[PDB]
Amino acid sequence: MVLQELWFGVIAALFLGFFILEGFDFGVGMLMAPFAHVGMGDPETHRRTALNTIGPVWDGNEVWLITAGAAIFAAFPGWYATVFSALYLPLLAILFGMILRAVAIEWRGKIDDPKWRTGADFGIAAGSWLPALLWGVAFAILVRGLPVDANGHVALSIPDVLNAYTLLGGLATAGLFSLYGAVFIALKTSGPIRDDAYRFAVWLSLPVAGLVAGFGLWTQLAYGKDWTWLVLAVAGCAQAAATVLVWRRVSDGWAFMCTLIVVAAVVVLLFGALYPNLVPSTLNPQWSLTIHNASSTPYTLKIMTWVTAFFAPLTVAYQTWTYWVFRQRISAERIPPPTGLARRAP
Amino acid sequence: MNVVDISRWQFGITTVYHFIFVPLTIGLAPLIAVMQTLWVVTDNPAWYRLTKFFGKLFLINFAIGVATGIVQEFQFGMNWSEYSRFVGDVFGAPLAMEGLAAFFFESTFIGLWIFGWNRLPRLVHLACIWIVAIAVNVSAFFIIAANSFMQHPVGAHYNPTTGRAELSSIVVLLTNNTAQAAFTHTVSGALLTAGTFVAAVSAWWLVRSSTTHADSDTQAMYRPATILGCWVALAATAGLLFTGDHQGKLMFQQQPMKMASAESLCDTQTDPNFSVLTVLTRVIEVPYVLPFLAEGRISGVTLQGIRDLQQEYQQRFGPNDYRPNLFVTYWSFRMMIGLMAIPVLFALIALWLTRGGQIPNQRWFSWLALLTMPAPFLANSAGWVFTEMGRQPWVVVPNPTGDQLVRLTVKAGVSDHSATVVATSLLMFTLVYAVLAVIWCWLLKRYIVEGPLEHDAEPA
Ligand SMILES: CCCCCCCCCCCCCC(=O)OC[C@H](COP(=O)(O)OCC(O)COP(=O)(O)OC[C@@H](COC(=O)CCCCCCCCCCCCC)OC(=O)CCCCCCCCCCCCC)OC(=O)CCCCCCCCCCCCC
Ligand SMILES: CC(C)=CCC/C(C)=C/CC/C(C)=C\CC/C(C)=C/CC/C(C)=C\CC/C(C)=C\CC/C(C)=C/CC/C(C)=C/CC/C(C)=C/CC1=C(C)C(=O)c2ccccc2C1=O
Ligand SMILES: CCCCCCCCCCCCCCCCCCCC(=O)O[C@H](COC(=O)CCCCCCCCCCCCCC)COP(=O)(O)OCCN
Ligand code: HDD
Ligand code: HEM
Ligand code: HEM
Repeated sequence: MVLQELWFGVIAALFLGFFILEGFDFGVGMLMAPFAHVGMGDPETHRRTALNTIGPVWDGNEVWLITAGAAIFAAFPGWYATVFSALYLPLLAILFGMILRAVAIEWRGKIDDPKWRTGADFGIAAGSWLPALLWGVAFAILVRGLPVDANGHVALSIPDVLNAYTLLGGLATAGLFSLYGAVFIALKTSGPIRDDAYRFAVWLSLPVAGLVAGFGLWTQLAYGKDWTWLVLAVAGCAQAAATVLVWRRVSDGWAFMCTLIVVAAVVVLLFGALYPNLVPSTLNPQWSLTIHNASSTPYTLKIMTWVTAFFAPLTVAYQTWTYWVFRQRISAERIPPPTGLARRAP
Repeated sequence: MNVVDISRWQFGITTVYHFIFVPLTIGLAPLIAVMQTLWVVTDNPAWYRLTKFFGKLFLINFAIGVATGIVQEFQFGMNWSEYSRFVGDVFGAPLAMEGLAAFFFESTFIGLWIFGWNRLPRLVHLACIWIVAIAVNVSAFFIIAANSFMQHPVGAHYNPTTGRAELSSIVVLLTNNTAQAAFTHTVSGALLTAGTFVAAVSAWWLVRSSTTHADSDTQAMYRPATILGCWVALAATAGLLFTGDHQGKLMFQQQPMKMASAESLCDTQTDPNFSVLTVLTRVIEVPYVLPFLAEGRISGVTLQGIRDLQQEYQQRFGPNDYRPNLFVTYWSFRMMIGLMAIPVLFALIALWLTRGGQIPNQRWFSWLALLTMPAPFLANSAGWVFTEMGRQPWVVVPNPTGDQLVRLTVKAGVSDHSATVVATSLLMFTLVYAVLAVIWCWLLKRYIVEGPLEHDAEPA
């Protein structure tokens, strides 16, 4: 019935918001190390300036993935069980990176020690490189499919995970977020840091376009639907505008917008190519998981719709307000001196 | 070691790590909100300094609290895929509601509180912490409600066609006896933990200032904090006893095996005696406790034995070993009950010393304060270990007065994973979480030994 497709879309919407928001969270984490090595002046100030852009919003954004997983569990228990247990190894690294990032961001400035900050930098870097690469891989596997027998088991094999198509998914997602983060900083900051962020975007503009276009085109050709062509078309049109804007620095907001649509288009493209099934079966299409057989009972979906129908609008209602509050650009001259304590207690 | 045992160990370790920090957050957030609103109402600089001081400790604990909780979200599917299918239809709804109801609130509004000190108006900024204070409490209710379903599954029925439990009414699921009693008890435990933490940190600093780093300004700031923490701890203890008594009422009539596990009754007995030490030997027994914990009556109750329930369960369900790990549940219950002495004892002494405006200056008092901080955390961990390991054979305990087909053994809820694959995950989480916990403890020590920071001495 309707509720099944409606909640499939809702789960797609949650991931669409996750990548739209966490997309630049990873990108900022990815770009912190390059900023230190390339930026002029002391490296530390640039790292703090870049980090503080996502300082007040990173915690709120990460909840989308948690809420996305909870929604998948509630609406499609079969989808939750089969996928996560099948992607145990890839998901373990993502969890490791997320664990490192969560503590590292808050604990980075708690102590004034070059070795301490170096350790925290690894936590943020390792907590952004891994989720960025693997989440692209993880969704590539779902679109490609997994070996699912009649009973419902998986019995995964290494070629089914590390395949040419999946690897392209990881690189495209990692590159796209890196570009997405670069433009985000160019919009949230000012001064030489903004110029460096623009410089990074220029280098990533063309290489990412090849990856995303190749990854998007491959998915559209192999597992895409009839209507997905428009999603790919707008992604190409959006990327073309995004690349022009960074090269010709005419507006920071529009450059962020065009890149945001590209991320949104990619997420819609994956789900659009994955509409009927939830875990396509390489062994046999009949055994593939479907929304019409792996979804919860009508009552559970009906109850969940009411809660989401009232909280999702509210969550977006004040989530945007949080960004509005901190809309003012930060710069190297507005960053306060470090407040950490010496490692050796006097 | 088979995959089932390794998966159980992984879940237990990854969750015990998570709940070393949860009690502090749930209890401390209301305390920080109270301190901030006191500052706003009375504009007293002393309360502002405390909010900034304990704010740093709260944020330090909050960060790792979120970090450890991420794994738990996915663990269900990763290791317990078979169990997820059985209860997913009814189990996911409490979890999904928590994500939308609590996580999005606390995570979003904690960021505003941290950075909105000089940006938002005082009134709005004050509401930010209060929203977080309510959000964490709500987060507990939905999560504890989800677990309460496993302890006492009600509001769901078994569908033979699909072979899984399906929901029948959310109102019944979220208002069952266990969820109410369990939530009102854990919240009391978190309040006790936060109050003890604040009192010990404050009292230690009171003694420090009195005997070293002499300064009237700092001691006059911490004394209110010490008194508030002690009063909160005493209030929480009174709540724990009442909620604890209620929990015993449900446990006896819901999971008789668990009740027979708290006191290892070999055979059914009338008016059983509560023994503190066992090696059974039954060293130093204590009557009138178990019957009261069962139905609040001094006498006139029969508690089924471990052995008596074993035959009944075997006949009702089938050949299997339904005996929990008697040793672990027994000693976890004893520790959880027995760890109330430290925080309660510390609170009474601390209040007495600070009576009539006095300031303690006894070195041993500082040692007592330091030795009391661990006790709430250990007590909270022990309680969860008991309630979970007290239902060891079952992952969804059968309901004596419900759908008998809504039941699942642990062995049938584990995913089909190779032993090697799970083993690496257990090592990865154990080492990483151990290192993070050590760093968290060291950071808390470093920030406590510094007390009020110079640049937080003026609200401006
Ligand atoms: C209440 C709580 C809150 C909620 C937050 C928002 C919730 C989103 C709800 C999404 C509802 C999807 C329902 C659905 O697609 O069921 C299948 C049905 C057709 O059923 P059928 O009987 O199987 O059809 C027969 C035949 O087609 C079968 O064979 P074939 O393979 O040829 O067709 C299967 C295709 C048909 O595709 C189409 O004809 C329409 C393609 C356009 C789909 C919408 C994508 C564009 C919107 C995204 C930009 C959105 C505007 C920017 O099967 C499909 O329909 C594919 C559906 C998969 C789409 C998932 C993509 C993720 C979308 C997430 C959007 C979230 C935005 C916030 O398709 C339909 O024609 C129904 C009409 C769908 C229009 C969607 C309009 C919603 C726009 C969202 C507005 C957002 C502002 C609130
Ligand atoms: C007046 C005052 C009297 C006080 C006295 C109180 C008293 C009488 C105490 C008795 C204590 C005694 C003698 C024995 C305790 C026996 C026992 C098995 C207790 C359970 C342990 C417990 C309640 C809590 C664990 C301690 C804790 C939370 C932290 C320790 C410190 C740190 C930083 C630890 C790092 C984390 C870590 C290494 C955790 C591993 C330990 C865990 C989480 C064990 C839980 C656990 C156990 C114990 C299993 O047996 C098990 C079996 C099969 C599958 C799973 C598990 C499982 O998860
Ligand atoms: C590290 C070296 C280990 C190897 C060296 C041997 C160590 C000797 C000491 C161990 C105790 C003696 C041997 C135990 C025999 C097996 C376990 C007890 C048997 C039992 O009835 O309880 C079982 C507990 O299993 C379980 O799931 C738990 C397994 C036992 C470990 C419990 C841990 C208790 C101590 C916790 C300390 C806390 C640390 C934090 C400071 C549940 O039986 P069943 O339900 O599976 O029946 C299935 C039948 N078909
Ligand atoms: C009684 C309370 C309680 C219990 C039993 C648990 N949690 Fe927890 N959890 C919280 C109370 C809490 C919290 C108070 O809401 C936390 C702690 C600090 C915090 O970040 O929120 C939290 C955080 C937290 C987060 C991150 C929230 C965020 O992103 O902001 C997740 C994913 C979980 N929890 C998941 C769980 C899971 C899967 C549990 C399974 C047993 C679990 N928690 C037990
Ligand atoms: C909503 C909260 C919780 C849920 C849904 C939950 C659920 C589970 C599940 C599914 C298992 C695996 C099955 C099993 O081990 O028997 C488990 C085991 C365990 N849980 Fe929890 N748990 C929760 C909270 C906690 C907390 C907070 C702790 C510890 C502080 C804890 C400690 C354990 C332990 C130690 C195990 C292993 C026990 C065993 O092997 O039987 N749990 N719990
Ligand atoms: C007389 C004192 C206490 C009694 C009678 C008591 C009783 C209980 C009971 C009956 C349970 C649950 C068993 C079950 O549901 O299967 C329990 C669990 C628990 N207790 Fe205690 N307890 C006491 C003290 C404490 C203290 C001091 C704390 C924490 C500081 C605490 C924390 C918990 C916790 C966290 C649980 C978790 C499980 C639950 O939600 O019930 N307990 N307690």
